Amino acid sequence: MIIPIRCFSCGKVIGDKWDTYLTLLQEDNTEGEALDKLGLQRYCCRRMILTHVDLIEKLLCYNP
Amino acid sequence: PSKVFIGKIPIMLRSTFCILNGVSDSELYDLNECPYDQGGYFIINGSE
Ligand SMILES: [Zn+2]
Repeated sequence: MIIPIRCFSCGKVIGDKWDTYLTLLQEDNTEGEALDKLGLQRYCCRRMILTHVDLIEKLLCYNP
Repeated sequence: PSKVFIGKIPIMLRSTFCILNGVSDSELYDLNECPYDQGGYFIINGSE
């Protein structure tokens, strides 16, 4: 459910860096490589936005 | 004839004669279901 915020290995904040991420791999014709434009030189955490599942859009639609 | 009732038969979720079958994803949620369920099971006495 939603980006982890703070990568698992370092501290590099990733809560901020997704509302902007998704607006490239599906909205700018840049590669998975495009995240490099977000200051992701380390492995590391950058496999954080990448290996992530958006499990809330598909959970939020159960309205009580 | 007579159309009389003869006991009850437990249905298997997501079948040709189930309550869902041809229901679109967007409408499975409304019912508190999960578009990933693939049926296969019975819910007799409340448990799969
Ligand atoms: Zn990291």
